[PDB]
Amino acid sequence: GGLRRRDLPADPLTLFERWLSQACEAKLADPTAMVVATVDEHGQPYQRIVLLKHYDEKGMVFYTNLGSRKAHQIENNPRVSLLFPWHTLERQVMVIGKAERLSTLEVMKYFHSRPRDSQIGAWVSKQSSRISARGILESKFLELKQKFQQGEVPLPSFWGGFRVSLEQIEFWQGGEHRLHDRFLYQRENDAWKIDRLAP
Amino acid sequence: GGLRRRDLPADPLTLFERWLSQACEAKLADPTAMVVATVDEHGQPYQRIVLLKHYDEKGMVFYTNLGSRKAHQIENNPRVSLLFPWHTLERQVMVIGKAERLSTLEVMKYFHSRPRDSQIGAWVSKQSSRISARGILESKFLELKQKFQQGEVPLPSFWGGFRVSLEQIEFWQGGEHRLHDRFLYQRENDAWKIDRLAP
Ligand SMILES: Cc1cc2nc3c(=O)[nH]c(=O)nc-3n(C[C@H](O)[C@H](O)[C@H](O)COP(=O)(O)O)c2cc1C
Ligand SMILES: Cc1cc2nc3c(=O)[nH]c(=O)nc-3n(C[C@H](O)[C@H](O)[C@H](O)COP(=O)(O)O)c2cc1C
Repeated sequence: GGLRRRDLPADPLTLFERWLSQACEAKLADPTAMVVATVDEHGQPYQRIVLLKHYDEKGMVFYTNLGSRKAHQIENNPRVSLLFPWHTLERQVMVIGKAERLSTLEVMKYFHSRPRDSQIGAWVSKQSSRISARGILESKFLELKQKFQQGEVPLPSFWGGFRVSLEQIEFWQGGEHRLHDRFLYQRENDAWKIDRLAP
Repeated sequence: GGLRRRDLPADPLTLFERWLSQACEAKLADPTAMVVATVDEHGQPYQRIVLLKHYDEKGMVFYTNLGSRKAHQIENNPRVSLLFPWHTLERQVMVIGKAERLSTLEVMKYFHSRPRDSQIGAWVSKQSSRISARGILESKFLELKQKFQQGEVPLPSFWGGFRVSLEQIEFWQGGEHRLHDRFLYQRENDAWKIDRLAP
């Protein structure tokens, strides 16, 4: 039935929650997978996929290695863009905001709530650095996989997370006659301003 | 069998061609769909999906409306990133380069080789501008769909294309034990330098 303004919820997260729910129901691979774009010191954008782990009015959260390229880029420029590649369902959601670091209390909590093999793998790689061979990863994994025995596997000091604020949330949905529906929610004065955008 | 350096082709496009071919064979929705990231005058990155239409050593090509936000952003900062969200196949390909405008000869050629209903739709929308109602699109479409009769449908002066140069091409492929394989090809002195990156 297309996407009409009169049917839009006041809070964009209500629409996002609905769409995310429908993506899970349609069994898309990694429905929480989103492409995060950051920008380096030279004005060059970079992209990579990460998984959305939690979200609310304060923003969308993902975890990563603090020595990674995306982390170094965010430290120099906190402005990021997030895009949910849901084109298989003829949809896209894009979020614009600032990335802020999570506290260790938050990171520890989430970290110890995930499968133990994932807790162990977080220790393995010096994410994004050049390495001379795959073997380096394999050896370290074997070492950690035994040195820990997985007693409770501690939080690496280089593991962290970012919360991206919700400054703008844009929805795209395939439309009849290829006349696609686009709505931009823009945070303005403690409220959301909504505008339809030409496709 | 994982991705080992000894098996990598000298030209990254050889690997890309192979992966793209396998994505089509696996019937992924829009295998040519890629997320293009651009940056505005304030250092804010923006993203949206577009379709890869052609590619060779000079770069990857997509078409769009010249009055769109991505076009305005490229005019101020030609640095872009392209990402193929092929995670359903446990893969990602990211391309870093500069976007350059295509000539009208090239644009006309491609434009007149695509279905006539798509040629007509290109005229409809003032892409990315705020519009007060969906009806604006519908009325214009009806008008154009009859004013043209589709005789041969002319090229809109505001329709164009960009070719993104190949400065860096990065491949990501899911690995055993979640130890993913990443290879970065970087254009250096008329050649490609290849490095494995930690996951
Ligand atoms: C489906 C999927 C989910 C991923 N999730 C994460 C994640 O949540 N955090 C992370 O650090 N990397 C994740 N990655 C790997 C990133 O895409 C990227 O390879 C890595 O974070 C290093 O990026 P960087 O070098 O730009 O910093 C994921 C990859 C795929 C394909
Ligand atoms: C699968 C898919 C393919 C698309 N292909 C194109 C394209 O090739 N060119 C284009 O201008 N927009 C395309 N779009 C629409 C863009 O994502 C975006 O809505 C539009 O270009 C305006 O972006 P901008 O406002 O950032 O400039 C596509 C959307 C989807 C979901």
